[PDB]
Amino acid sequence: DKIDDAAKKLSEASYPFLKEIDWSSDVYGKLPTANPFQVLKAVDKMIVMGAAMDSAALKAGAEAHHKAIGSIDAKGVTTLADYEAVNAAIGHMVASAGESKTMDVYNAFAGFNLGKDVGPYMMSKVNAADASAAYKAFLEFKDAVKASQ
Amino acid sequence: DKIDDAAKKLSAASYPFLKEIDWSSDVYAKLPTAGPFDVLKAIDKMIVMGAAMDGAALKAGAEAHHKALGSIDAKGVTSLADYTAINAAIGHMVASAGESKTMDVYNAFDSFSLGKDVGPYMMSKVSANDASKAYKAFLEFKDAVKASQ
Ligand SMILES: CC/C=C\C/C=C\C/C=C\C/C=C\CCCCC(=O)OC[C@H](CO[C@@H]1O[C@H](CO[C@H]2O[C@H](CO)[C@H](O)[C@H](O)[C@H]2O)[C@H](O)[C@H](O)[C@H]1O)OC(=O)CCCC/C=C\C/C=C\C/C=C\C/C=C\CC
Ligand SMILES: CC/C=C\C/C=C\C/C=C\C/C=C\CCCCC(=O)OC[C@H](CO[C@@H]1O[C@H](CO[C@H]2O[C@H](CO)[C@H](O)[C@H](O)[C@H]2O)[C@H](O)[C@H](O)[C@H]1O)OC(=O)CCCC/C=C\C/C=C\C/C=C\C/C=C\CC
Ligand code: CLA
Ligand code: CLA
Ligand SMILES: CC(=O)O[C@H]1CC(C)(C)C(=C=C/C(C)=C/C=C/C=C/C=C(C)/C=C2C=C(/C=C/[C@@]34O[C@]3(C)C[C@@H](O)CC4(C)C)C(=O)O/2)[C@](C)(O)C1
Ligand SMILES: CC(=O)O[C@H]1CC(C)(C)C(=C=C/C(C)=C/C=C/C=C/C=C(C)/C=C2C=C(/C=C/[C@@]34O[C@]3(C)C[C@@H](O)CC4(C)C)C(=O)O/2)[C@](C)(O)C1
Ligand SMILES: CC(=O)O[C@H]1CC(C)(C)C(=C=C/C(C)=C/C=C/C=C/C=C(C)/C=C2C=C(/C=C/[C@@]34O[C@]3(C)C[C@@H](O)CC4(C)C)C(=O)O/2)[C@](C)(O)C1
Ligand SMILES: CC(=O)O[C@H]1CC(C)(C)C(=C=C/C(C)=C/C=C/C=C/C=C(C)/C=C2C=C(/C=C/[C@@]34O[C@]3(C)C[C@@H](O)CC4(C)C)C(=O)O/2)[C@](C)(O)C1
Ligand SMILES: CC(=O)O[C@H]1CC(C)(C)C(=C=C/C(C)=C/C=C/C=C/C=C(C)/C=C2C=C(/C=C/[C@@]34O[C@]3(C)C[C@@H](O)CC4(C)C)C(=O)O/2)[C@](C)(O)C1
Ligand SMILES: CC(=O)O[C@H]1CC(C)(C)C(=C=C/C(C)=C/C=C/C=C/C=C(C)/C=C2C=C(/C=C/[C@@]34O[C@]3(C)C[C@@H](O)CC4(C)C)C(=O)O/2)[C@](C)(O)C1
Ligand SMILES: CC(=O)O[C@H]1CC(C)(C)C(=C=C/C(C)=C/C=C/C=C/C=C(C)/C=C2C=C(/C=C/[C@@]34O[C@]3(C)C[C@@H](O)CC4(C)C)C(=O)O/2)[C@](C)(O)C1
Ligand SMILES: CC(=O)O[C@H]1CC(C)(C)C(=C=C/C(C)=C/C=C/C=C/C=C(C)/C=C2C=C(/C=C/[C@@]34O[C@]3(C)C[C@@H](O)CC4(C)C)C(=O)O/2)[C@](C)(O)C1
Ligand SMILES: [Cl-]
Ligand SMILES: [K+]
Ligand SMILES: [K+]
Repeated sequence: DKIDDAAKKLSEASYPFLKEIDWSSDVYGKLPTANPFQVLKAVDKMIVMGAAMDSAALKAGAEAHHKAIGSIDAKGVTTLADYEAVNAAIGHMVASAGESKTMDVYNAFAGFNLGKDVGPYMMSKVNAADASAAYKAFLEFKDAVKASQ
Repeated sequence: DKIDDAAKKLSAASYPFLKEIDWSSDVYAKLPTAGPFDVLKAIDKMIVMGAAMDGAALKAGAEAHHKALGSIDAKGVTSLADYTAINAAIGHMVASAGESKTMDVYNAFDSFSLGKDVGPYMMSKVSANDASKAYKAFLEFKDAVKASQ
């Protein structure tokens, strides 16, 4: 469908970024700029969003990540093909959850002002142009998701 | 049902342990005794198990956690009523996933030999009596879950 088509485009444009991330780093376990109770507010919104998702879409998303784990290289990076299946599944998951519950997650993360520190720190460890191209691609992808909603 | 009743008992018996854990600690973000790709391999088993759960059971589990998040005290401990609903929902989730996929998660974590370091460390920060009461209650609870499969 159109989400599937958009997933192909998103995946191919954002794969360079995905390959550059250090998947072995322990940094992702903690958000140092927030206390745990602040992080839990965003976790709450993601739990609410997930509970709003179609079971069929969630199960497809789970299977796609299971396969993706199976195809990782020595650096932890799954294949483009399995990345595309992940993005297609997540697109269908987000579609089923609806806009308000998805925006509630953004809004909860906005309370961390990640653009000041975490965002630029993460970008500094990858190719900036590749990160920008992934974001441009995400902005197009989200339009197909919203069209489905 | 039988899982509901077993959850009421398990929750009351394990609430002392639950209250004693330091929910504000960052220690849970990392497992120091395994590489991240070894942890990912155990996460694979949990993804598979979650994909096997009935969709409505999983949904009920998420709604129970959302409610629990709204009742946490200053130390992060949810109310016993909400903990009980969590355990009843998780019990139905596990029952729907089945025994083999649940044991596959156990066996993955058994690879980490947690009883040699992590288990003792976690138990040292709480009351060992209450941790053991929680574990014995868990062994009774799992009998009702298995009986439902
Ligand atoms: C499985 C789910 C797990 C976690 C969910 C996490 C993240 C996804 C959820 C939400 C999105 C995240 C943040 C958005 C919120 C606020 C905006 C912001 O921040 O904005 C900052 C920045 C983006 O900046 C934006 O950047 C763009 C740049 O694009 C512009 O400029 C471009 C040029 O580059 C182009 O011209 C383009 O056309 C134009 O629009 C604009 O300037 C926007 O105005 C500006 O806001 O985002 C950033 O920093 C991105 C930082 C993301 C870091 C990742 C994770 C955070 C840490 C922990 C997660 C928490 C818990 C763990 C989970 C579970 C526990 C076990
Ligand atoms: C949402 C899900 C998230 C994470 C999943 C985590 C946990 C759930 C999954 C599996 C269960 C975990 C471990 C079990 C595996 C092997 C057994 C073991 O290890 O055994 C050791 C010990 C218990 O030992 C057992 O203890 C009992 C004690 O029983 C005796 O003593 C009792 C006294 O209470 C009774 O009298 C009883 O009758 C008597 O037999 C026996 O001695 C057994 O022989 C002995 O094996 O357990 C321990 O230490 C257990 C330590 C638990 C530590 C917690 C987490 C693990 C670490 C990281 C999480 C990873 C990733 C997070 C995910 C995502 C990131 C975003
Ligand atoms: C198996 C392990 C595993 C791992 C390591 C991850 C890791 C991640 N997941 Mg996935 N997830 C998994 C399993 C996993 N997930 C499973 C089993 C499910 C259920 C089926 C999901 C469902 C899920 C959802 C629904 C979402 C995630 C998202 C994310 C990312 C959140 C942080 C972020 O935005 O970074 C940066 C993101 C990436 C590196 C991913 C690829 C690039 C994207 C598409 C564009 C990035 C644009 C820009 C550069 C950064 C974002 C800024 C902007 C949003 C403000 C992170 C890379 C979230 C995400 O990516 O939000 C954007 C998200 O929405 N995951
Ligand atoms: C909102 C945030 C949040 C937080 C912080 C947690 C945190 C936890 N979850 Mg929950 N989870 C959540 C949301 C959350 N979850 C959501 C939204 C879902 C989906 C609906 C789940 C679904 C889920 C499942 C399916 C399971 C967990 C489990 C766990 C625990 C894993 C580590 C462990 O065993 O510690 C120790 C455990 C506790 C402190 C829990 C209470 C006491 C238990 C019942 C007995 C403990 C016995 C013994 C002392 C220790 C374990 C020994 C082992 C051999 C069994 C941990 C306490 C796992 C777990 O507890 O396995 C044992 C588990 O099986 N969670
Ligand atoms: C049981 C089970 O399996 O659950 C499964 C549940 C899911 C949801 C399916 C699942 C998943 C997805 C998950 C969790 C995604 C998580 C994404 C987290 C991203 C975190 C990021 C980017 C964190 C940081 C931290 C940073 C810190 C930077 C700094 O501190 C540094 C260094 C130095 C300081 O001086 C300055 C600083 C700038 C402050 C940073 O820059 O970024 C998974 C894994 O499958 C597990
Ligand atoms: C039942 C149960 O337990 O379910 C489990 C199910 C899972 C899946 C395993 C699970 C999980 C993970 C989940 C849900 C993750 C969710 C992630 C959500 C990410 C949301 C994002 C990125 C949203 C946005 C919104 C944006 C908006 C941007 C703009 O609008 C802004 C501001 C202004 C406009 O002018 C321009 C704009 C640019 C348009 C944006 O940029 O990004 C969990 C938690 O474990 C629960
Ligand atoms: C440790 C380790 O090795 O881990 C390995 C684990 C794996 C899994 C094997 C692996 C991998 C692959 C990974 C992580 C892929 C991640 C993909 C993430 C995709 C996320 C997507 C698409 C999210 C969204 C959010 C959306 C929101 C859209 C909206 O809100 C927006 C904006 C604005 C609203 O107005 C309308 C809206 C429509 C509501 C959307 O449309 O899409 C890897 C790389 O190998 C690493
Ligand atoms: C108990 C235990 O051990 O659990 C283990 C479990 C695991 C799964 C094995 C595990 C793990 C792995 C995990 C979660 C990995 C998650 C990775 C997430 C990476 C996120 C990245 C890169 C985020 C960003 C955001 C960026 C933003 C860039 C921009 O916004 C910037 C700045 C400015 C804009 O103008 C342009 C822009 C381009 C938009 C960027 O460039 O990058 C871990 C940690 O080992 C713990
Ligand atoms: C996007 C999103 O929201 O995803 C949601 C996805 C879910 C699944 C729904 C979700 C959830 C649940 C999760 C992840 C549960 C995770 C549990 C993790 C438990 C980890 C433990 C016990 C870790 C450790 C580490 C230890 C270290 C011990 C030692 O090093 C110490 C200190 C010092 C030395 O002495 C040596 C040592 C002894 C070795 C230890 O002793 O224990 C959540 C939160 O809702 C988020
Ligand atoms: C589709 C989708 O969205 O899925 C998502 C859904 C979620 C839920 C959000 C999600 C998640 C988290 C998941 C699945 C967590 C799973 C946890 C599993 C825990 C399992 C446990 C404790 C199992 C066991 C087994 C044991 C056995 C013990 C014994 O047998 C032993 C050895 C020997 C006998 O002589 C005695 C015995 C005492 C009998 C034990 O002691 O413990 C994920 C990953 O995000 C995917
Ligand atoms: C950071 C922070 O503040 O977080 C806050 C977040 C919250 C959510 C609000 C909060 C809370 C509450 C929490 C964490 C509750 C956690 C509960 C976990 C319960 C887990 C259960 C029941 C797991 C299982 C596994 C089972 C497996 C059973 C079997 O395998 C067994 C053995 C043997 C096989 O032969 C048969 C089998 C039958 C297959 C089972 O039967 O059950 C708190 C405390 O407030 C903290
Ligand atoms: C990006 C970011 O910031 O994400 C943040 C997201 C969150 C959600 C806010 C977050 C968090 C909170 C999390 C996951 C909390 C998880 C807590 C887990 C606690 C586990 C405990 C206590 C485990 C145990 C196991 C024990 C074992 C005991 C025994 O086996 C022992 C030894 C010996 C046997 O004979 C008897 C026994 C009795 C059986 C014990 O006694 O205790 C965090 C970390 O802030 C990160
Ligand atoms: Cl509400
Ligand atoms: K592709
Ligand atoms: K003690």
